[PDB]
Amino acid sequence: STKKLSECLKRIGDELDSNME
Amino acid sequence: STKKLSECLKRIGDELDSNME
Amino acid sequence: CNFNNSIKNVIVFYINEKALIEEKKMLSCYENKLLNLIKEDCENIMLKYKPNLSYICSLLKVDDTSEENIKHIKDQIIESLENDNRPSVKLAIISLISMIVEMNGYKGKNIPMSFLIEDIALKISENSEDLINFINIKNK
Amino acid sequence: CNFNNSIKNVIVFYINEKALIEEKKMLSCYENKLLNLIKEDCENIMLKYKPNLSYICSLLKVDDTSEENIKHIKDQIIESLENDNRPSVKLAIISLISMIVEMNGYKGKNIPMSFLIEDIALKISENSEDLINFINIKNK
Ligand code: NA
Ligand code: NA
Ligand code: NA
Ligand code: NA
Repeated sequence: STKKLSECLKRIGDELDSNME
Repeated sequence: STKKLSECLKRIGDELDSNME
Repeated sequence: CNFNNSIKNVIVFYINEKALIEEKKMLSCYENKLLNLIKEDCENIMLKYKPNLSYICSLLKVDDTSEENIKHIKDQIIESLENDNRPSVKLAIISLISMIVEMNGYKGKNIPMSFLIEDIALKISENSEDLINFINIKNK
Repeated sequence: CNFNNSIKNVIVFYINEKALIEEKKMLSCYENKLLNLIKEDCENIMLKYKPNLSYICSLLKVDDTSEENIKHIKDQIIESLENDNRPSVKLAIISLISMIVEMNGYKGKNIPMSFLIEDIALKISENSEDLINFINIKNK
């Protein structure tokens, strides 16, 4: 589940990064 | 100084008790 | 590696603030009324007995925030409440701790202060009826 | 001997409230501005990524408040920030911890939560320039 947490956090980060634009 | 603390607290209590009336 | 404690302090405060908000919501209607009476009384005590409390703070050396001394303060307050557990004195101790936190601050980072708060609150809640009786009699 | 935990809870909250007020006063003008930006951003994150955060909370089993599990949560968050320390992820973690505290509450009585907050804030404050750069770029 350690990798499952990192995946969800990564997506949140990825989305925030792109919405930064 | 343990007794000095108790004395100051006691006076505060004594005053509050009488002001209760 | 390039740390910024202003960030750290803001984050600690922000999260602590979010927690206080939650704790307030979880207070029952009875607790809220109680909180209101305690605030009015202990702020009134702060006003009239500030010289008495300031003197106590001087005796306890509250300016000294070392772990060794914060524990000496707790033990002194706790033992004082044991030898004199009147509701009036319990309220003054609340006002006293309010003065201490306002003088040095408290972010929770100082765990010994957390113990002081918890243990004193527990002692003040002992023999509750005597304290409720004192408070309600005060509000007339 | 006739204890009343409603008294205890009110006193703990009252003193914690007095402390939060003091910590706020001690915030510098820069920290206040910072606090404002973090609040706006992390509440915005709470809105848009609530399903993502709720899922994280389910994965971490935040409903389980046992000491054993709160530590497992901290270690998971800390290690996650190590393997992915982007400012964006740091802000989501702030929002995440905000969700946790709002779900279970936090009076400071739970010392493991105090460690979680302190250590995460410290990690978020590392490589500060990357975080300040991200935040200010967000407010345009
Ligand atoms: Na004693
Ligand atoms: Na006792
Ligand atoms: Na790690
Ligand atoms: Na690190």
